Parts: sequence; C-alpha cells; structure tokens
Amino acid sequence: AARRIPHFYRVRREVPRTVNEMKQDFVVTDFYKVGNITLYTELHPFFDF
Amino acid sequence: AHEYHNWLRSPFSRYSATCPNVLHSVMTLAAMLYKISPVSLVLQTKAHI
Amino acid sequence: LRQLAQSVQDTIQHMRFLYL
Amino acid sequence: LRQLAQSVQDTIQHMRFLYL
Amino acid sequence: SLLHTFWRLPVAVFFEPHEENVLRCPERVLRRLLEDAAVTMDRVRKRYLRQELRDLGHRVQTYCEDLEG
Amino acid sequence: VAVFFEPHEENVLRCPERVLRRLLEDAAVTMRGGGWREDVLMDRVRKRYLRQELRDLGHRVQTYCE
Repeated sequence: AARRIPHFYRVRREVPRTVNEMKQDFVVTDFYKVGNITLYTELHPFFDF
Repeated sequence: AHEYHNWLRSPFSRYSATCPNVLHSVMTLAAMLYKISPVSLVLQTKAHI
Repeated sequence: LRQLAQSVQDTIQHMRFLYL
Repeated sequence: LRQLAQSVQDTIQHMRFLYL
Repeated sequence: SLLHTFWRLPVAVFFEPHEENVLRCPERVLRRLLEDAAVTMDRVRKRYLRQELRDLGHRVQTYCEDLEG
Repeated sequence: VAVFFEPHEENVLRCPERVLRRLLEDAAVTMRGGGWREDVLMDRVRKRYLRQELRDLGHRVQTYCE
C-alpha cells in the first residue's frame, strides 16, 4: 500500500459519498424533516445501519 | 462603464466608502458575494443562513 | 558426537534439497 | 570453542532476511 | 473496427434506465477511462539454490575444520 | 434528441482492423507459459516450511552444541 498510494490516484474517478458522511451535513433542526434521506439508516443509538 | 454588465456593482463601492477599517468589515465584503443561483439558494437555506 | 553433528547436518541439507 | 556454530546460527537468519 | 448492423436505418430512443439498456457514452469520458485503464498497469530462486550450494560448501569446510581436534 | 439502433441477432462487431487482434494474440502467447497461479501457493507453503525448518536448524545448532 505504501507504494500503491500514489498509484491509487492514478485514476481520476471519485468514490461515491459514504452514508455516515451523509448524516452529518444536516443542521440540528432539519434532521427530523423528510428532506433527510438517511432516516431509514438511523435505527438505534448504539449502531450504524 | 458597464455597471449593468459588470460582476461587481456600485452598492459594493457605496459600502466601502463608509466601512470601518476593521476585520469584520473585510469579512462582509466576502459574504456579499453569495450567488443567487437556485442551487445557491438551496445550500444557504439548508444551512439556515 | 562431532561426527554425529556433521552427519546430521549434511543429511538435513540433503533433505533440504527436497523442498525446492 | 562453541561460537563456531553460532556463526552458522547467524548466517541462517542472515539468509532468512535475504532470501525471504 | 466499427460495428456492422442488421437494420439499416437508425431508431431514436425514449426509454428509461429502468427499461432496456443502451450504450450512451460521451467521448471524453471513454477517452479518460481508457487512460485510467492504461495507466493502472523466478531466477532469484535458482540464485538462492546456488547460494545454498555455496553454503553447503561452507558447511563441509566447517566439517573438515571440526574433526581435526 | 438521441439516435440509436435496436439490437438483433444479425448485427456483428468486426475485428478491430487486425491491429489490436495481433496484440491480443501476443497477450495470448506471452502467458501460455508463466505464472500459473497454482504453484504460487506451493511457493508460499514451501517458503514457510523452509523458514520453519531452518529456524529448527537454528534451535538444533544452538542447543545441541551446548
């Protein structure tokens, strides 16, 4: 991996956005609204679905 | 003299004639440059700006 | 002893030849 | 009198670092 | 090179992704994917065997060194 | 606006003007004899058993010498 790390960016195609990243760009008060997509992922305060 | 075709207009220059020479008045010439594109009106809304 | 050590080393090298 | 076998004890892990 | 088709005249499309599939690739995209696919690309064992022969010779030199006492 | 062709059983993609078929045959015959990906596992287990028995020779030459 230590030599494949300049070889990883030999592509020029991005990775899609992870879900746990997508649960952090909502403010405190819109997160309960339907504009959030990831509400079917939040199921339990001890786990990530 | 292309004020209606320029990217920056007279209310910026009319702001700067009376601005107090301090850091915060420099910062407000930056957030006076928020675009009024519909997608620009989405992100400012979603961030509750 | 000493001949036993020398013989067990040369025979174990002969069996090392039968991995490669 | 017995470092003479410690020499080959050194060289085998030498060639373990070399060959592997 | 280029394909050879049965039906002579082309047909327009109206379908969805959920309907039947279609190759619609813009040219710079396929070019860049060709660049990304192009750029992403023993006798040392005999050497070890021959060096082990030299270790065998060193070892039989040690056997000839030890029995003289 | 979009123009395309409906698929068939009689539409044929030709050979790529035999300038890429020849490098396909080159890649065919440069890998008929090489890494078979079969004795690589045998290589790994032979290297590991060889390391094991060589370290066993180290323990034998360290203790039986006393």
